[PDB]
Amino acid sequence: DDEEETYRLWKIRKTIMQLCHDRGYLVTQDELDQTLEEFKAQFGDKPSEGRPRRTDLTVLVAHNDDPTDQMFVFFPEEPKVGIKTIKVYCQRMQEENITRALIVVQQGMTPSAKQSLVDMAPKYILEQFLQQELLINITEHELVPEHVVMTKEEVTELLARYKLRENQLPRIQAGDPVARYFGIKRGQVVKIIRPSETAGRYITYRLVQ
Amino acid sequence: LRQKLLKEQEEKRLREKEEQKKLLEQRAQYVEKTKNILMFT
Repeated sequence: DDEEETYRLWKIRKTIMQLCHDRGYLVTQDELDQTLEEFKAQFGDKPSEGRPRRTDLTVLVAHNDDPTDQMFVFFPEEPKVGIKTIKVYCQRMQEENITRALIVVQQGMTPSAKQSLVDMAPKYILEQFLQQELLINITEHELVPEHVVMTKEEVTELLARYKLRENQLPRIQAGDPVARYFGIKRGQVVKIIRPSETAGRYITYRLVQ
Repeated sequence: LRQKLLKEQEEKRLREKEEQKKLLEQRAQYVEKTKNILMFT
């Protein structure tokens, strides 16, 4: 059972590349759509006790406007990762000058380390994802419309145009897969562009709460 | 019109090829830096 795990890690890496391209971090077209064979040749086809093991396949990227804020990901070897197996990663964070990263766990994370991710959050705004969660770019689905993250200067223009307050908008909770996909804090509004069957196109605005 | 269209297409080809090469070189420099700080983690 190594073809399936290789295919699975290939789709994970591909979805992470589309994740980092949609989020804004600079990634090239070569990594954006590679086939299975570039992955197999460049990591080594043997996920069980072989060359494409975890941790030294993990991606680090940089944002497009400046190469100062940087985004790791980390794919842990453990099925259920823990505090002692994330403080290593947080040590790599504080070792660098970087701020934040992803953790794509294999099985469900332990609750204590989830509370840990909560506690050093204002220092390091890092988050997790799941393996089963990341075998599909759910943005590509037909039900999901186009989400765009608004800049604060545009949010001010929005609230000034319609003359309304920040709590009167329709809203979205921080835990749903799209806002967790882009990765956004509360107090941050999101354009949704969707096709209308009555009049063409329609834009709306969900505020993260 | 033929001359104008050929000039425009050659200009767009050169511009896109140049931009892709520059982005590849930026990514390559950052690939060296992330290799240095990634191999240890």
